[PDB]
Amino acid sequence: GPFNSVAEAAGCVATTDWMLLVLLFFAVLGGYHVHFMLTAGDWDFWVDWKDRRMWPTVLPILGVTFCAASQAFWWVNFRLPFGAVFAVLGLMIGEWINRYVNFWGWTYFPISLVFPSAMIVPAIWLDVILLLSGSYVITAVVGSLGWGLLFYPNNWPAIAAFHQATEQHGQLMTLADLIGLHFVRTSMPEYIRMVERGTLRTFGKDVVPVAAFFSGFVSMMVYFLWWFMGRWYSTTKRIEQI
Amino acid sequence: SAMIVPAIWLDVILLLSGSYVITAVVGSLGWGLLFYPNNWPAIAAFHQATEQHGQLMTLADLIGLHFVRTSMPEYIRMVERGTLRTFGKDVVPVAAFFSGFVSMMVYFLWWFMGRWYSTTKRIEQI
Amino acid sequence: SAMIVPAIWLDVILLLSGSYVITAVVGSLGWGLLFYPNNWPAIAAFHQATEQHGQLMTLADLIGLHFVRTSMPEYIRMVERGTLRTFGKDVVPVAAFFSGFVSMMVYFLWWFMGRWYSTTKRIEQI
Amino acid sequence: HGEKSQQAFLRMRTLNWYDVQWSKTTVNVNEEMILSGKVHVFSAWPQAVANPRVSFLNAGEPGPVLVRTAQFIGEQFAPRSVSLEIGKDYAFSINLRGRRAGRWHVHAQINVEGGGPIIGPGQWIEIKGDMKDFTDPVTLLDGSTVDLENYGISRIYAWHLPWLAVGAAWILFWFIRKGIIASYVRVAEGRPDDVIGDDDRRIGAIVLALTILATIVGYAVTNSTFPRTIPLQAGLQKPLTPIETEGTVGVGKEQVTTELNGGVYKVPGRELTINVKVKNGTSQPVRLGEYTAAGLRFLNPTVFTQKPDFPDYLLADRGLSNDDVIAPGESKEIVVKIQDARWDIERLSDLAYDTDSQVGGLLFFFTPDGKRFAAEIGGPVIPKFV
Amino acid sequence: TVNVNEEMILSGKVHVFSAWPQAVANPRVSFLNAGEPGPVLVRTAQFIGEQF
Amino acid sequence: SYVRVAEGRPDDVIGDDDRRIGAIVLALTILATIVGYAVTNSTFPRTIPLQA
Amino acid sequence: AAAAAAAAAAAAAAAAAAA
Amino acid sequence: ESVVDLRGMWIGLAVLNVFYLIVRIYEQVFGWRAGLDSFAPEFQTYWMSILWTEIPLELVSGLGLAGYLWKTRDRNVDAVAPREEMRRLVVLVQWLVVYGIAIYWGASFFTEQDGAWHMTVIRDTDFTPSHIIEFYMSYPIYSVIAVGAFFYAKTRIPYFAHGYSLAFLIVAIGPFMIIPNVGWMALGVFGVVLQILGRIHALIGKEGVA
Ligand code: CUA
Ligand SMILES: [Zn+2]
Ligand SMILES: [Zn+2]
Ligand SMILES: [Zn+2]
Repeated sequence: GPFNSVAEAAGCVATTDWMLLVLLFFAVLGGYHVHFMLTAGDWDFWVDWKDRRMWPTVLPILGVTFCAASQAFWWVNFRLPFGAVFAVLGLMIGEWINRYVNFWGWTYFPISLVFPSAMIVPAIWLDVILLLSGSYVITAVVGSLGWGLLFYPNNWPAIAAFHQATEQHGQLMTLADLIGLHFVRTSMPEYIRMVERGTLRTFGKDVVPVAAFFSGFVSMMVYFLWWFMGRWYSTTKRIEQI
Repeated sequence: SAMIVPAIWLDVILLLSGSYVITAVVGSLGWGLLFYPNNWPAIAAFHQATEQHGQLMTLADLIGLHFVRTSMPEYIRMVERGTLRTFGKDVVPVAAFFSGFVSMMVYFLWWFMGRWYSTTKRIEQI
Repeated sequence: SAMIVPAIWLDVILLLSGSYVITAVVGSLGWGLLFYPNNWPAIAAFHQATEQHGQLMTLADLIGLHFVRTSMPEYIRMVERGTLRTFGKDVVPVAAFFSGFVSMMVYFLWWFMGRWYSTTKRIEQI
Repeated sequence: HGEKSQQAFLRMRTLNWYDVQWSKTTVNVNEEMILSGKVHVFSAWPQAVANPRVSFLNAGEPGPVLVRTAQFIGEQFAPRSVSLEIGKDYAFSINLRGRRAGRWHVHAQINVEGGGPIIGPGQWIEIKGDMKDFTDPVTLLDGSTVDLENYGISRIYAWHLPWLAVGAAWILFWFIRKGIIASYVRVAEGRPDDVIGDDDRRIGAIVLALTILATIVGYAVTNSTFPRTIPLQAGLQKPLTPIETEGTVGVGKEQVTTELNGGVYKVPGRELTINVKVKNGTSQPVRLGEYTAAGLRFLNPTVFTQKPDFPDYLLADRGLSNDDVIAPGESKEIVVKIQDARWDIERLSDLAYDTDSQVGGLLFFFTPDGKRFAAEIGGPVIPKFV
Repeated sequence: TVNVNEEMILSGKVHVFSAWPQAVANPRVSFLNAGEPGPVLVRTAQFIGEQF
Repeated sequence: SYVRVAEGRPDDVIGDDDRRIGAIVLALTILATIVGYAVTNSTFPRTIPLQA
Repeated sequence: AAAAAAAAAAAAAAAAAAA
Repeated sequence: ESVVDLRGMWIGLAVLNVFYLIVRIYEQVFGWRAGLDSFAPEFQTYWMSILWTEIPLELVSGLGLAGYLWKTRDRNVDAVAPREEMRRLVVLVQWLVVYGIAIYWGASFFTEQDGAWHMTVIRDTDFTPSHIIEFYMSYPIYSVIAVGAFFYAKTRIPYFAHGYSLAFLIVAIGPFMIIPNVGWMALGVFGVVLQILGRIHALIGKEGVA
């Protein structure tokens, strides 16, 4: 090479590989997290915001953004089939470190109040749909429909304990409502929430299923857009003037 | 809604001056202006007045009330209901001129849309 | 409103560093910040207080009330009316900072618009 | 804390706090106290603040140092938002439970929807003991009891941590089985295909199929535990019951009435002087005993000879005066002088910085026996500089 | 039971519930109607409040 | 100037001392602003916001 | 107290004296 | 010679990570009984002392680092031996890893940290402990480090000299566009690593070895 041997060449390739994986992980984490935090909020922060309609709607839609851009980077230039999981794991880690170290460690809110939304499972569907058909178009459609659909059921195991019922002073509450009332937040009045509150235009029984489908279909568009964003952020252009 | 007449105006303004630019302006202004008049002959019979229990109604309103739709409450409508900032007598003329002027922009944009939908490009990757 | 002063800061930041990127950032943050203080000398006489019929008014309010405009009801205004989320005492400083930061984005975009308006392209078809 | 920095006129002309008490100022971990009080919704509610039609009662405190066990307002358990009517009065109370050892400033607080926080009076509560000893607990419908402090948390980790781990394994796998630079080069050179081709796809198809299976199983298993569940309970509560006793602004045959007729506050910054046109209303001679503004109490030492249990901070023993029993049916105009440092310290003096130079609050009038009769005061006041 | 062209009145009373839910906008702005599958009967007038 | 930029590089258009003039002009500007601001707080030392 | 300009001045300087 | 060093990286990593750990411990301790009431004198001695101090320190560190990398720039950059270019760009990748970590602390840790604090106080001030660390320390730090990576590349690697990498521009400047209340993001590290890879690819014609 510009290398003194083959040993120096191999040693270089392997350790630049690590450094790139670690810098890219934490670079994507940063962007994803700020974006997600500012938009998906709010629903991710609090157990009593994780309702049947809003949460399983805004979350997959705002969450697919960085998964698509990460796939756009990892698949186009390397054929590595982990762009979604890469992004999604980063978000989880950034989130979980914070909930434990800060939400709880600093401000003593119990983890049952502040745990994040589960996303690895839909991220996987997203990544292997791209792997099986090296098509972003097929992924943008069927991949990101499965992303939507899978969101709620993959959260259910973490969430359901808190949807057990309690009677408090003659009025029904979920445990989640209770954890919200008990562990007092200074600026979280029940009404800033943005959770399902009923409508005359609901028939069934069908609240979560339609939210799931809605999120799938909307994510397609967001996926399309954010793929191309990942492309443009991939740019190797030099510009000459500033 | 009756649309063939303005559609014709639009087509022959393009024919007479093979310019989409002159069309986007004077063509689509005519598109606007012309709308109401070309509907007036189908519409006017329903704007004759009736009195129903003490209260004025058009025939249109009346065909509305009579032929019951399950989800069309009079308030979902979005029709003119009056304003303090109306002077005249000029309701239809300004709406016509408004729709002419705004259509120009929409026409410019959609012309190019037509061009992009006309694309003969091949892409290589999916 | 007084504007030469923030315009000068903007112009010479670009002069000293032939960068529109530096200007976009610091040039236009000065723009923001400098706005109000460069306006104060012209504006302050009218922020003197007066008691009218048991009630506090600025001379500016009074000039508004006195010199009757037909279509300027106090309410159409869009001026600060207070909020429970103000702490301080800090109203003009955060306004200035906010303006400076948002102007960066605006400046970026509008620089490129200036570039696009600058275009020397011929197009062949109309 | 912090209410000191909110605008004075907003603090004065929204919620007029009174009879706020704290039951215990010292509690062990797990021990209860009630924070209770009353609130009058000012009748000239400011434009800046959305209608209190949508509101939430709260314990103003630095995080959950005390856990809220119940709370009431109107005459109603209120875990959800409530409607306060303009010009009416509400009783409230909060049940709090010691959680973190320390010394904590705990306020009554109500938040209005397009409004923000309005902070009522607060008192220092010492909490002693060990947070390790904190328990709830809480009774489920099915009869069991959980400790909300720890409940459900392991089950969250048991689901979140394995997936976080499976996530990492999927990344490491591909990274290590034909890597970053080696793959950049391959793609950039000839085709990939030397990067991906079945059996790479087969692994993927397998992994996906196990994923979906694990998701289905986890879903069915969690329906077997927990087979009856409800959605989060949300929405505004039925209208509240105001205080009818007895009284009590704008209630009953016996009233006091107070029109404000101009006032002067020195800038800076310790005195407010106001002209009040009083109408008695009642069938007893009444003396002015109190002005309350933003939680603050300005007492008349003629009426409050000595001298209530109430926060620091807060309690001012000079809202003099002129002693002259206002007579039954009488109608008189009296000069009131509010003077105390607490006017400056709680920054009510910073009224000259607001866009509405105007006072608000309640005046309390007392009979020769017990009875308190309350009137709302409010209106324009002029600053006098230095 | 009615022949084509024959009238009937559908009538009743309604009490608006005082704890009106938040999910539903204020009944300040409302419309009376005959729930029916299309115009199988033609509505000839209606009243509520004490008002056509 | 159009010609100069269009031809070779500018630099025959702008280079210190051109920048110097500018740095001077800016510094005087900020001074005149600070002065006028201070002088106007000397007249008019107590002021209020628009009452609304 | 003044781990303001302490750990920060010291973090900046252990860096500059490694050039 | 060794094309791979890494000492500089571990120094930057240890120094940066222990510093933020000190900052986290410092806020656990002085967050309570110092940071809850911004009108108290304790707020001046424990929180505003940081703020008034860190801004000039970061500003001098930023201009000082750039100015240094420019004075010590390679005036003879087009002449760089393939091997030394390989080294210099392993060093760029070092800078970028430190920046990776800086971004994590600044945009994930302390940003979401502000989330919990908003539920703890009612705010006397714009300058809460959360904000002092997040907006006035944590962000400028990685902003500085980013400008350093950019300047290092502009001054050591022919390619990043004469040009301005559009992606690297977005990386250095993007931070100066972070503002909250009351998608265009930085992630252009994508383009930057592709440019590096573009360059590593070219520094070997006999690459059947991979
Ligand atoms: Cu002020 Cu607690
Ligand atoms: Zn325990
Ligand atoms: Zn060169
Ligand atoms: Zn914040």
